[PDB]
Amino acid sequence: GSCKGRCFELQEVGPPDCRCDNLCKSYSSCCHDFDELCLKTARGWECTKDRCGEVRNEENACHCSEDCLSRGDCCTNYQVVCKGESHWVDDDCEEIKVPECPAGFVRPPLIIFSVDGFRASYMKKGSKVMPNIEKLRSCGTHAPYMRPVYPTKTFPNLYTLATGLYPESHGIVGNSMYDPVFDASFHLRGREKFNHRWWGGQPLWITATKQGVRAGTFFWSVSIPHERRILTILQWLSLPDNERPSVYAFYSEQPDFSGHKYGPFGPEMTNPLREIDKTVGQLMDGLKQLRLHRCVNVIFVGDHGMEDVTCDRTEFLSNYLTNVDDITLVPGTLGRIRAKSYDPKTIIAALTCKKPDQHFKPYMKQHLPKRLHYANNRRIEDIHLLVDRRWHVARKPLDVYKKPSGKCFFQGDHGFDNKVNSMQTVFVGYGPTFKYRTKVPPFENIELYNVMCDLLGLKPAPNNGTHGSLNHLLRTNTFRPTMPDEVSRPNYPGIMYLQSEFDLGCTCDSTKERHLLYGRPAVLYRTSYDILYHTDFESGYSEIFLMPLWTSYTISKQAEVSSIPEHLTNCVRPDVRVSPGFSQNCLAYKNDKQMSYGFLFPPYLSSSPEAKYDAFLVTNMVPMYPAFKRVWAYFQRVLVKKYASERNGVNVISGPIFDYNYDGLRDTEDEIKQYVEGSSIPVPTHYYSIITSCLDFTQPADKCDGPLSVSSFILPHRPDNDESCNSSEDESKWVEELMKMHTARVRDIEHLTGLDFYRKTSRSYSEILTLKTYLHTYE
Ligand SMILES: *[C@@H]1O[C@H](CO)[C@@H](O[C@@H]2O[C@H](CO)[C@@H](O[C@@H]3O[C@H](CO[C@H]4O[C@H](CO[C@H]5O[C@H](CO)[C@@H](O)[C@H](O)[C@@H]5O)[C@@H](O)[C@H](O)[C@@H]4O)[C@@H](O)[C@H](O)[C@@H]3O)[C@H](O)[C@H]2NC(C)=O)[C@H](O)[C@H]1NC(C)=O
Ligand SMILES: CN(c1nc(-c2ccc(F)cc2)cs1)c1c(CCCNC(=O)c2ccc3[nH]c(=O)oc3c2)nc2ccc(C3CCN(S(C)(=O)=O)CC3)nn12
Ligand SMILES: [Ca+2]
Ligand SMILES: [Zn+2]
Ligand SMILES: [Zn+2]
Repeated sequence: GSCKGRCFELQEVGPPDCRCDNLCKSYSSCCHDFDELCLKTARGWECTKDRCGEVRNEENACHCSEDCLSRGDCCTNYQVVCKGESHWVDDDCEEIKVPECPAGFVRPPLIIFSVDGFRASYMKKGSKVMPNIEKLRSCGTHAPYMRPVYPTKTFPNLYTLATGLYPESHGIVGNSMYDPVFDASFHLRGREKFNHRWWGGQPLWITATKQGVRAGTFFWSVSIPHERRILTILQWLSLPDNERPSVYAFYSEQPDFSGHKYGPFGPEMTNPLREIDKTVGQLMDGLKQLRLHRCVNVIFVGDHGMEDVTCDRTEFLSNYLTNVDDITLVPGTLGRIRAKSYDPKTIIAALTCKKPDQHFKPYMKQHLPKRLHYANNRRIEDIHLLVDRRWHVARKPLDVYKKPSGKCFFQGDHGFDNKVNSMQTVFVGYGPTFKYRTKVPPFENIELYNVMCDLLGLKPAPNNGTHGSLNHLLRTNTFRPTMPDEVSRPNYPGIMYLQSEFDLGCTCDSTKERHLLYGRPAVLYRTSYDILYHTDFESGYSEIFLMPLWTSYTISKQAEVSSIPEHLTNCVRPDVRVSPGFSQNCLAYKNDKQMSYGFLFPPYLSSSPEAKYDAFLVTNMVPMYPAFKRVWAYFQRVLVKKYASERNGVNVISGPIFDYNYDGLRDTEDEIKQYVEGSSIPVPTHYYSIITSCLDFTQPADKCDGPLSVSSFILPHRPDNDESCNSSEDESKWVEELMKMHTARVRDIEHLTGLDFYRKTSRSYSEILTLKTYLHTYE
């Protein structure tokens, strides 16, 4: 068989027929004439003045004979060089107010141009280096940066872009992985990447296909040059409407490859950036030549950035563990440890706060910051090392390969925590469905799959994006988000019980408007809970979990911090609105030698000696380890008031999270694995707070007319502070840094609590969704 008239065919052939498709050279074979017919290289990829009107030679990679338009095989710059047309980049931008597409185009095509290792800061280079990219950016919709997923590696991020899912959900949790159910390893080298068993979720090309939208093959054999890929995309675009794809992908391994070699700031980086820009120019000139340049939506997107990393900055596990022969380490900009064929508790202890400058931190995966969403997959090893930016971790010195000079082969790497600035990457949308010359706030790459679906008129598969949160990127929104329905209505108990009906072993001697600024959270699961009002705070008290799901209070800029009278030490009061049978009891805490308790509304911030008594109600009490109380006390005593001063008032919503199975979702009763001893009082795995104020800080938090400003955290409820290497010191030296490490989105808290916040504002729901997906990152 021949490839004549079949080069890079889209439709599937059977095993027996010889292949002519994008991947036929990858661990496979093509028709014998595939190279001759489909991989022409003669005379390169650019028309020159001397080639214009050349006699046609069928060996040429592309053609500059005048028949090339009718044959569909011009070089992308043919009309520029030979017919006096301008390069696309030399045309001033004009708003694409409507798609300018041929008849038979049911929708604008989507072309996804992904670049590997493209730091957000490279856009600083400007038209000097990247004129085509600069035009897309300045004339289209762009963000200052896009946040990748952790780990900030290629395959996890590419497949996240494709599926809208966290790595833990789509299954590509690294560039290297071991799956203990397969008992098999995944690597980038070799053929495992082609085995479908690794890839979960539903990538865009499958979503497209299943809904009758035709996809261009997203994948190319490594031997097929970039320029051939661009020409193929353009040729596919000229197919008749019954064969033409609506979505296309081009991927470049640059600037990542050069980034590793020369580091992100090396003078050698200019050249690769120029070459990427040339490739964009080829695509745009090609589209213009097809008159599709005001028809197609283009996304220019990176998977991650690039950090300065040299092998002199390597931590070795063998400086911490005497026996390293019994462990397998996935090394580099992150660490994952498992047994080679060993005790995890011993390993963690041996790796914890051992050296003053220690450039990694060990974790059990369930204790990693929840914002990373990196635990709920069997391919993620229990033991994880978060590596400091600019560093590597390795097993022993001999695993590092140095030149004779001592210098290493690499000066850049990536993979670090996705909060790190050097890991941030790029997003640009250009075309009729994107806004014109519009800057949008930074966002997470998990959100893009929904956008790409909307651009193609596809119903997205279930994913971790928040559908509607990027509506502000698009001219026209086919999807309009709706606020979810409240599932459980609250009770509003009055005074129902006598003091004397309580045997809890405890001893002691406008609310809405000012404390719930954005409406009551909605409970989106089936349960029984009560709204409890007080002078200084409001709560939604769970009769199932015997504590608030949420506690809401406002602290003005002028609010005063007080201390507890000695007599109120150990004070807990029964709540006459809540049944003894649905209350905590103090005996459980007395008998649980490991467990103490804290309060969601702090007595410290009571508005009067009288009101302070409300804070000591059993319904405001939550189980807290002594170690964690050090964190919580400092947050409540010092930080809340600091934030109120700095932000001109703050509204605080705090509560427990239960995630014993570390899936990032609210546990049901049955999934709770720890209770206060001898009681039905469940122990939170985490405690959250959402801190809201006016974006315009000249306005107080309770009188805000415009956009809101939020910061949130999900603190691990740990019986120790081993995570914080300075925790032997005053809380002023370490608690706030701990909190910043555990920063979160409101959305993260919503998943973990089954609550919906901000249901009553003066803001559009679309805008609220962006607020909920916002992540305040620090350091
Ligand atoms: C991020 O977004 C994902 C996708 O929406 C969320 O994951 C889903 O979580 C729900 C609720 O827990 C799951 O729903 C259940 O689905 C049952 C149907 O079976 C389907 O399960 C397979 C599992 O998916 C893969 O992903 C996990 C990830 O760890 C792998 O371990 C698995 O091996 C799979 O490869 C599906 O692929 C398949 O279609 C099955 O039909 C149903 O019977 C239950 O009643 C329940 O509804 C759902 O399975 C999850 N889907 C995916 C793709 O993971 C995830 O919670 C979100 N995370 C956060 C933090 O919000
Ligand atoms: C994952 N992947 C690709 N993804 C896209 C993509 C994703 C989203 C989107 F919106 C548009 C396109 C295109 S190709 C992919 C790749 C590319 C990897 C090449 N680069 C490297 O090897 C690389 C680069 C930099 C690195 N830095 C570093 O440390 O390591 C690096 C490596 N190659 C492949 C091969 C196979 C596949 C699978 C094929 C099967 N399908 S499925 C089951 O859906 O049919 C899944 C994907 N993807 N792939
Ligand atoms: Ca859970
Ligand atoms: Zn990459
Ligand atoms: Zn790389």
